[PDB]
Amino acid sequence: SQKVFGITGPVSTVGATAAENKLNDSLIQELKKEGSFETEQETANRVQVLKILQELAQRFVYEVSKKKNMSDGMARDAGGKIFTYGSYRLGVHGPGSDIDTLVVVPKHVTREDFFTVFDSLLRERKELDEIAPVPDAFVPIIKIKFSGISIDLICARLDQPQVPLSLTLSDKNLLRNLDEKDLRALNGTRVTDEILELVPKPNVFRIALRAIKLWAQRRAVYANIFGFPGGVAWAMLVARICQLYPNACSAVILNRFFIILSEWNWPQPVILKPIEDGPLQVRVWNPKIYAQDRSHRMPVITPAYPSMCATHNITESTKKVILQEFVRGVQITNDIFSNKKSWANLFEKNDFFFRYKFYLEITAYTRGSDEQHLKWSGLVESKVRLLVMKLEVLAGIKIAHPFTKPFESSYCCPTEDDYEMIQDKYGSHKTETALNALKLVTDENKEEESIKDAPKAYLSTMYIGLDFNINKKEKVDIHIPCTEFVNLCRSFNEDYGDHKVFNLALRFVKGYDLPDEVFDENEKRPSKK
Amino acid sequence: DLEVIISLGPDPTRLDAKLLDSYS
Repeated sequence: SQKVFGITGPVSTVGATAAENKLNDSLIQELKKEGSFETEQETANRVQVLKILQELAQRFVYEVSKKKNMSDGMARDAGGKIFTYGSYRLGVHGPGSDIDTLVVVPKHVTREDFFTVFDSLLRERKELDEIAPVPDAFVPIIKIKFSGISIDLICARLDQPQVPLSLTLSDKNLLRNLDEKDLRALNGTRVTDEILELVPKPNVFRIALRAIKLWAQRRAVYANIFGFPGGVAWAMLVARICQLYPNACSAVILNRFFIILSEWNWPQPVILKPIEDGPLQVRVWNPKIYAQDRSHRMPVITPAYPSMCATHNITESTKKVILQEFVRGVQITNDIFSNKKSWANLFEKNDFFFRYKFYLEITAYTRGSDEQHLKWSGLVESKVRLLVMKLEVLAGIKIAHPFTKPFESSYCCPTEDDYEMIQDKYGSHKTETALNALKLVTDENKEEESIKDAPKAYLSTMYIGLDFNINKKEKVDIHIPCTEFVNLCRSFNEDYGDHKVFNLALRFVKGYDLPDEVFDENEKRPSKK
Repeated sequence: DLEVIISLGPDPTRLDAKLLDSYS
């Protein structure tokens, strides 16, 4: 009831002034200019797509229930229901945004049914242009594009005979007798549903969140895999501030959001309500019981039972960046509120590739199918974080800052020799021009009877910016951490040791000698100081 | 000109994973 004001009640209950609303109006307007919002039309399409999927979910269940020899009535009554979660469910999605979707089915519908029956029902539709089923994923999923709109579909199987249209997923007992995959599948929806019910004024929250997502992206502090808060974390952080200021407008919320998160007594958790127990043998976030939990540095806790920490990955170095960025938020928003800066300023692109003197490139190379490369580089990427952690503990390392995005390229690679060379010359601007000799495969140039044919080599590169501690005279030695990292890129139940195909290289590089790929059309690379 | 060692190879600023065992 008072749940909407969070665990300490409001900080202030005073509503917005006119001067505040004007600055809110210009925010929404900046958000519009920046293309946060899709038109009413493309939202209308989204709604219609889910309708069709809702119809198909009901059909799916109906058909399976007929196969188990229920009557017509019982098959209909068995129901089946579509829920959204993540960005779309929250009202913060953008023009290109995927809809994260969950199909809920009664006890007698398996996921083997989902990957056969539901799959073939999807294939029947004219609106279906692409479908990628991935049964053996950590969460089993079907990725589709439907009427140009991207949908991610997951399946949850309840311990219940029927899933009526009226079903909401908020009751704890919906979790009884579920296996871990099903348990996991329910969580996304229950979490985002609860955030929505834990917020005083949802439209105010929606706008504040749109602002935070843009900022986080542009300031390069949005990437879970690399040790920054992802979407749900940011959503919950924004939700927390909304509770402290129930009547504030979004402009004000952003202001108070940067001040409070920058003065937060970190590692004390941000929580949207008191963490709860339940009847199940499932791990709840609990720093008292679990050493892992205790080591979280900026914990942001999901509210749906099993409460979990949505920022496990944050490292000492990423917390430093996040905190700098909040402190920057504090100065810019106060300036906006003083008529001295615009919102455009807050959303100014980061300058990661100008801010340090040295960088550590980490490159995954593949000479093979792009499916092989996806796998190989996906593996390498997931460890970058672990490298950050080994480096950041070292005496001479002031910070190890991972950038939040890989740099992808690919070349036609007719021979083994071309492949040695790509490996040799790539990554330094001194030698980078050597690979113009090899046709650079372009997002805009993929003539299938020429380019999309030749044996191709793929590169993915992550960058860690470095700051050293140096009034001391010595060679800074970081080979152990780099070597340990390499050995972490270990072939689990698949092999990457055939260097004729996969490779891994790290390279230490001075700022001025950074690869071109790293600078935009409008950026001029730095030079020898 | 700061010296930073990331590998024990011929080029201390370059670590190629397949050569790792041939360095040390």
